[PDB]
Amino acid sequence: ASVHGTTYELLRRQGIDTVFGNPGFNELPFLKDFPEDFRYILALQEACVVGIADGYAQASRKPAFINLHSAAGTGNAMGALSNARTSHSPLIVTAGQQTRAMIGVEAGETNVDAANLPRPLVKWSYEPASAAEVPHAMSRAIHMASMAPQGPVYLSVPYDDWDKDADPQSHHLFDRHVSSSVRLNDQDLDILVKALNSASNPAIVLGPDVDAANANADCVMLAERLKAPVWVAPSAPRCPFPTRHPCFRGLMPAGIAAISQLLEGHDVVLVIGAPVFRYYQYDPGQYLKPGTRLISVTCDPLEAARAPMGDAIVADIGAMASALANLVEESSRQLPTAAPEPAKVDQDAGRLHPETVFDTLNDMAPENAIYLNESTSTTAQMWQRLNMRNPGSYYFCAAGGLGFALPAAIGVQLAEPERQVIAVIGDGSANYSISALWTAAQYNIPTIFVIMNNGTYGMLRAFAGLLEAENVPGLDVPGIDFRALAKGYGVQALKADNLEQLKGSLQEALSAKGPVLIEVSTVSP
Ligand SMILES: Cc1ncc(C[n+]2csc(CCOP(=O)(O)OP(=O)(O)O)c2C)c(N)n1
Ligand SMILES: [Mg+2]
Repeated sequence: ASVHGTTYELLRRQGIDTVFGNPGFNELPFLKDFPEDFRYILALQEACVVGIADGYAQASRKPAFINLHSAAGTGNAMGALSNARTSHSPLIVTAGQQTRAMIGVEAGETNVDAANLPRPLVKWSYEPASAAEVPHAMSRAIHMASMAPQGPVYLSVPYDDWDKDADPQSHHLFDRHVSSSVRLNDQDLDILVKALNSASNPAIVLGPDVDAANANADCVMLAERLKAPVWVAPSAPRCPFPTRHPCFRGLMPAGIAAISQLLEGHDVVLVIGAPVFRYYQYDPGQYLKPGTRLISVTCDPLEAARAPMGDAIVADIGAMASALANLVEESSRQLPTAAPEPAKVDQDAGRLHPETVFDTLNDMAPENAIYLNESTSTTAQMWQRLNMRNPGSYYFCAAGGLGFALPAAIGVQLAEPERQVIAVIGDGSANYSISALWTAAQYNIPTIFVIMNNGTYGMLRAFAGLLEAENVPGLDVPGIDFRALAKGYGVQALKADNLEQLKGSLQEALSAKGPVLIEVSTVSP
């Protein structure tokens, strides 16, 4: 009968059993009487709350539910919501509002013009006009988050609403099923399949929505049937393909001219689940060389509209990948040759080269490990050196916003308790969401954090070189003791100053029953 009771019934009926949150005054009437079939995951700062929720939703491929405090709690999470937008993460962000009777006077903790604060990062944002409509607004939020293209949504709820009577008609919300598992009509799909079958030198480019859809295995069958090389689209937030499969060609360069040069000679380039393209450095040139046609399958109208070249189909990635994989003819061409083994770099018995750490991780980690990357200057080496053969094995801040991997690795590990999660994070990136470590300690979530400590924002110094930007301040972060910080939050703390210490401490961390942070001294660039 109460809005509180009806809303938790709607959540449980829609598959939700976990609330990620940091509490406040406005949220106490929502969180009180907390149901025994739900669990509450506390984090100490809201960027950490949302990052944990985000990794959990991406790994579990289902929506995550979040409860923050009013404007200041929502505002603390806006960086994390920037990443969630670009990863298409289905996050239901709720926040408590002041009692309806004092919103106009703007009492303390009032979220002023609340629906505008999340924008423009969310796909829907709303504050209900009455308590009895809160379950309906929750239902809208749940489905807006889950419908393709998935993404974060925001709901602001005045705290006096929870005790009020819910609309009796709200029960019709509980079991609603909304599908967007759609694909191109048969006639046009046959034209596309005919164009793929008849390409003499096709190429495939895969983006994060493939891994989100668990379309990986169908994309493998597609690449094998067309005998086609496979790249992952630049600035990759996820891994959509086994990285040691013979077709895999790794991470594309993030420049306009670099990409059209690599494409040159491929007559049909099929892009699935990816923006066209997430360029980074400005590398002006031709978008495509003559003789290359590009076709993009995307779950997101905005991606289809913003591409500067190619044709596009707006459809569900799982349904389209499955349909294409089963319809294309087996080409008589020879399968592409696997990329060469990465080489061992020179390693003396002191500070570690990043290449060495990736090679050791690849040797020792389980074959179904899950990795997260926030070591920004070593991303290329990481993609070359980690054999990720299974789906959901890689996460990287989708919008480039640091502060994702440390909390996200906790959420992934929570969602996949049978797969060892290993977050490789630079010493600069580690600080943005450092307090997330406490959640791993308190809930005994056994994520492994590998801190790559070279004392500087290495990626920025390299980019500065690219931009001929000299005498830039703020690029060095000396004087951080990551073992002490780990201890501060109750997380076991190891160090690795050479290769033998690295091997030993990783093997310890694998066997450890709790979370473990390993501080690795890496070479300064
Ligand atoms: C929230 C946020 N603030 C700042 C940046 C800019 N940024 C991009 S890479 C980087 C350096 C990260 O340093 P570290 O994690 O130590 O790795 P390294 O580059 O040395 O491998 C910074 C500050 C960003 N992307 N996001
Ligand atoms: Mg660094």
